[PDB]
Formats: sequence, C-alpha cells, structure tokens
Amino acid sequence: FSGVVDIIVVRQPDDSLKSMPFHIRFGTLKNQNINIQITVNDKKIEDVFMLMLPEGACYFPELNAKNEIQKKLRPSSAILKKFNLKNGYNKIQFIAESDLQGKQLIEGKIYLYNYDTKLVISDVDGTVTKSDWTHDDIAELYTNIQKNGYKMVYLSSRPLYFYNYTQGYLKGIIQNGFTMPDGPILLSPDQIISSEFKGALLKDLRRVFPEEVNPIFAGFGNRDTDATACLYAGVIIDNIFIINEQSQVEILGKQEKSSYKKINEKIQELFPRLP
Ligand SMILES: [Ca+2]
Repeated sequence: FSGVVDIIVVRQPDDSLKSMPFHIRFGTLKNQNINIQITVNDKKIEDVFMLMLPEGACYFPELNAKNEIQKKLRPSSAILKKFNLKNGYNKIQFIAESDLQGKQLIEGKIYLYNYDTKLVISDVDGTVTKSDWTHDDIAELYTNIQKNGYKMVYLSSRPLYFYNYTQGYLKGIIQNGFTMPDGPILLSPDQIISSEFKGALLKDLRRVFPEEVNPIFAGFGNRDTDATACLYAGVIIDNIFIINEQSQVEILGKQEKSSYKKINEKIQELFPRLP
C-alpha cells in the first residue's frame, strides 16, 4: 500500500494544534537517504521534513530531552501550524525524492477542526453497507447532518490495502440526488503497523480534543459493541443509533424503533442546527 490515511487536526483553546497519527506509506517505492517534503494546499511547506523506515513507513524526526531522535507519528504543534491549514478539508501531498526513482508523490486529505467542532461518527461496514448494497436514505440524512453544522466521521476496520477502495465506495454512492458528505475515514489501529480496537481508536479521536468537551455528538453502528465504543467515548445514549441487516435502526436511549428516513424527518430535533 502507498497512500495517506485521512488526518484529523484539532485547534485547542490555546490555539495550539494536536493531531492523530500520520499513517503515510510509500509501498511501491524502492531508506535513510530518502527525505520527504510536504505541500499543503498546493503550497510547499519549508522546515518540515519526514524520514522513511525500511518498510516504507514515514515519521517526523524529533529530538527528545536526552537528545535521542524519536520517531513521532504525531507532529508537533509548531510543525502542524506551519501547514497553515484552513478549517475543514485541506489537500496534503508527500514528496519523497530518491536518486534511483526521482521524486515520488502521494496525495491525501488533512482536516482541521476547532475544539468546539461537533463530530457525528458513522461506521461503514454494516452501517453504510448492508452486512459486515447500501441502506436507503443514508446519504440524504448524512447530507442534512452536515448542513446543520456537524462533521461526519467514518470508521473502518478494513485492511489498509483496501483503504482507497473504501474512499471510492463511499463517494460513488448516490441515493436519489444526495451524495455522501465528505469527511475523514478513520482506520482501526490493528490494520496498520506499529513502528475491540474500535474503542481505543475513538479515545484517540476524543483525547485529541480537550478533556472538558465531548466532541463526538452522535454515533452510527451495526453491532452492540459499537454502542459500547460510543458510550465510553462520551456519546450520550440518546444519540447512539444501531442498525441491523434489515435496515431498521434503533435509537438506544429511548429504546425507539425508527429508520434513516424517519431520523432525517427529525433532523432538526435530533441534530439541532449549528450556525
Ligand atoms: Ca461496527
């Protein structure tokens, strides 16, 4: 695999920035001599460079306090702030220059959120697809949720080799006139490498935000363990939706039977509008 896993960046109340781990790989790239540059929104970023591991995994070099270079997947606040990201979607490109192959470039997406930004979590397998075919009216409901100021965030525990297909599947979905709203796709840490896993992933997402806010407003899932992952991630039981293979979603807080078409009819009362 060669590509960029969607990156989430959150601006803190002290205007510092925190981010989730950078998962970028140059699989088809044929180690220590490789230097990696970054361009955000078609502009080159100076001072910021990444190194590559033998397998193709890339990291940010950062001295620690014992002056031992650390392999950090989360860039510093100063590095993230040289990106000069805009709020929402940003285009990021990683450029590896090799004497044997010239410069090789992978493109990805990096998202910037505020500490007060409200996220709506959705699973892909079983929640968008009908088994882990697409459930009906999910694109219209998700389009209206983004119109009300919420950010859709997708989760997938699929192998990293199928990450780019999952992006293609979600964005090729068309139900009536409504496309699927653009948002980051987070990958479970088991499918990646280190230099039930859904619950650990959501707390990395949560703890990127400050502790005193609950960033995840709602969550969509297919199994009862998805509900456990959202409850421990700060989501209230009223805002947890669980669907089966027969396209009936159950609101957990009130033990209420409903559907995507029914939740989209209650969009302003279940997802109040945010200016
Ligand atoms: Ca699930």
